[PDB]
Formats: sequence, C-alpha cells, structure tokens
Amino acid sequence: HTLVWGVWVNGVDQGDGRNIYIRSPPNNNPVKNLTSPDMTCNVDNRVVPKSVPVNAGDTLTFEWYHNTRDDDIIASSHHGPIAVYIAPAASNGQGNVWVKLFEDAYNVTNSTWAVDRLITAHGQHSVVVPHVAPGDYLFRAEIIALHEADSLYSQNPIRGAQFYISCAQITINSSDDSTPLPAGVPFPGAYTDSTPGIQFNIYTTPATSYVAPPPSVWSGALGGSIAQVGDASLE
Ligand SMILES: [Cu+2]
Repeated sequence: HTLVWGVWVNGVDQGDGRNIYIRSPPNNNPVKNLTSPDMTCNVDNRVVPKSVPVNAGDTLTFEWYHNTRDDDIIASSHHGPIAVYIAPAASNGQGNVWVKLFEDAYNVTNSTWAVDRLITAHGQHSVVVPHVAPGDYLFRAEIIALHEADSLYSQNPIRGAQFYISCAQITINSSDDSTPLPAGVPFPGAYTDSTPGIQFNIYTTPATSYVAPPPSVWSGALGGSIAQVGDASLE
C-alpha cells in the first residue's frame, strides 16, 4: 500500500503533486485484476491540472509514501520489482502505447528486491528523461508486490500480485528526438495469467529465479536508479 507524493527534477523537488500533476487514486489500495481498466493509471485516470516541465536527459525522480511523506514508504513484506513506462499523453494510456524505460527486480549482487531498496531510498527511484519528441507524456511508475503472488487473482481474488500504479503528467520541452518513441504495449493487456513474473511464490521459489514481466526495457531508455536524490526532511 503505497502512493506517489510528487517528483524531483535534477534533485529539485516539484512539490506535492497529489491530484495536481499525479493522476492520484483515492487511496493506496493495489490494483490486482489484470484485465481491469484500472491497470492503465489506477482507479481514477483523468487529466489533472498540471504537467511537470522537463528536458531530455534530466533525472526524473518519483517519490513514494505509505500514509505520510517520507514514512515507512511501503510495508517490508511487499517484496517485488519496479518498472517505469512512458506513453504520449494524448493516448490517455489507451492502446498499444506503453514503452518500458526501467526495470529492477531482484539484485543478485545485493541480495535485495527493488522494493527493499526503495524503502532504503526514502521512496525515491529515478529515470533519465529519454530523447523522444517534445510534448506531453504520462510516466507510469509500477511497483509489483509479490508477497501474495503464489496465487493468481483470477483463482483467488483475496491474493494475487499487487500493482501500485501511478501516472505522472510530464511535459518534455527540450529534446532532440534522437530516439523517437515507438508503439508499445497495452495496459490492461500486457500482463496475463501466463506472463512470467505475475504468478511467483516468494516463500518457495528463490528470488534468483525470478523473471520480471515483459516487455523488455526499450533500446532508447537511458537508465535509472533506486536511490535518494533529495532530502525531504530539509524542507
Ligand atoms: Cu499493501
């Protein structure tokens, strides 16, 4: 149970974005139904009044929280991967539009899941803004909690993989468009009951064997991190 509070651009806090530049859902409950319209941008997908200005090559940092800013972030039980997708905003996230910029699942070197490192990072994970066409975009940040993912939601709706999905409105101003954005995958639709990484038993299956759900990270993606960029306590 986690939500995005706001974003940072090059380590500068853009301030509370809830219902302002984030398409915030009403609460931190997960999405679990893979065929739900709620898979796109969570349960309250609508245009919000602001879009955060960035340039290509900026560091864009998402900041998550549980109940209050810079708290426990997400229950430690919620081991799983983190992904970020991008789509042109005029799509409203509909159709074959979502392109993956970032994936971090289980780090063998560190013996930690992305969610474990997100807590350590005070809820902060980042991407490099890609060199796509200038214009308005949705950045879809997706945490998958796998602590109840041994079941399919479609078999037992009390369990299943848990999707924490947050869509930020981002406007890319300066971009040379060296990597034009291709078509991508649909949400809902890209994840199904047979997709690798959706049904996974963290109690019995080693995390070293986990394969995160496709699609693969786009060739145009410039990277990211799970690391504290900004100290919310200094504000
Ligand atoms: Cu939860």
